[PDB]
Amino acid sequence: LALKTIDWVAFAEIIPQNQKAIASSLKSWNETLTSRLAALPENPPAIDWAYYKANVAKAGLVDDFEKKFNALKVPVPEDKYTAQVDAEEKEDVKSCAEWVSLS
Amino acid sequence: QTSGGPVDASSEYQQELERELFKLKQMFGNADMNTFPTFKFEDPKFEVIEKP
Amino acid sequence: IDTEKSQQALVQKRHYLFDVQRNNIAMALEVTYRERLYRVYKEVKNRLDYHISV
Amino acid sequence: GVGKTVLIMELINNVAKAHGGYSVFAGVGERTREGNDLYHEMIESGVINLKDATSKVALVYGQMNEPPGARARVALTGLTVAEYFRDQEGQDVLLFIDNIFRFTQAGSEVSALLGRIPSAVGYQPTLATDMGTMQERITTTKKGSITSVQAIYVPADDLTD
Ligand SMILES: Nc1ncnc2c1ncn2[C@@H]1O[C@H](COP(=O)(O)OP(=O)(O)O)[C@@H](O)[C@H]1O
Ligand SMILES: [Mg+2]
Repeated sequence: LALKTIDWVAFAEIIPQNQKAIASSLKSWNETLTSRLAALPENPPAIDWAYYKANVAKAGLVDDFEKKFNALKVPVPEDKYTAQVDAEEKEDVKSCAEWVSLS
Repeated sequence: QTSGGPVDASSEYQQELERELFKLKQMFGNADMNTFPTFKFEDPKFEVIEKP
Repeated sequence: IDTEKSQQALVQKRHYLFDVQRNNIAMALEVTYRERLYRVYKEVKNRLDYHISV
Repeated sequence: GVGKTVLIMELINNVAKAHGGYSVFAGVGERTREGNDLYHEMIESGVINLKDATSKVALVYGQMNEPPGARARVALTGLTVAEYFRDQEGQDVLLFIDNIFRFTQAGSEVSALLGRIPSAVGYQPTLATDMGTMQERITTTKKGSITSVQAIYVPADDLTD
């Protein structure tokens, strides 16, 4: 979770007039996702089985639940979107350096 | 002397216990709470952010 | 000349748009992962707690 | 004459017919012709059925022609009906009480004869505890629900009464 700190007026000076709404929406979603990552911790509290070993008088249901949970493969979502914005950044840097040599 | 009986010679206390258990289950959930939960998962949407 | 140099300064500042997009992708994926872990934890604990409560 | 009965009848029309559970109307110290109107309107609209057991409303009436004891306890009778429906049936109950103020007023009318020193505005000294004993039974428990609509008369338009 290594993020790139961003100036928020420099981000504004570089936005053409056909995607001002898109820049504002990206900004709003950045703030929303920061707030939502702040309002939930990193790792769920793995509850000890103690309160469920010595307080459940049922035949191994707690035990098979804990076995099925210890070996669960929860799907980690893949990026599938950062590579293409990296390609777009490369293309944009190319165009910008060309225009700068013209200038 | 409660081997042959579940609730120590009750002969009653089921007509209300079933309503109580109905309320308790329906306020804890609606699915079957005796089996492991299967997990449907979703993936966040994403748009055409590419520079127009 | 001054105007052209300022245009070059803005071109130098350009990269924040793609920084923003990458930040949002990473943060959305992290939020989704943590919400999924909380969902699985909550369901397991909730069923165990229904058992203990009955 | 500001529209308490009109509003409570509108609520009976808008909620009680569309209601899935049972309903209890306690007329407390009100017009008897209003009770007759409600009875016959509920018969017309099928909410009360005189021929089979599909009726959905129970009526309990002690009206303004009744001595103060009946006017003081008829609200409790309606509460008892609604409480049975809430506890032993587990149903969701609708309880309309028009008018609940009469309850308090009826107590006032007997408070002097019971030999008690009057409180403010001549009311019984036990106004708040009597009202609390009555009203705490009008409630939703975790055994069943009671949605309660009570028309409350305001004497001489004084809300500080
Ligand atoms: N929703 C209403 N629309 C039009 N007139 C109303 C309405 N409510 C009350 N009124 C008028 O006020 C009068 C008194 O109605 P009512 O509800 O019986 O008084 P109370 O407050 O004593 O119960 C009605 O006859 C009617 O003329
Ligand atoms: Mg009225």
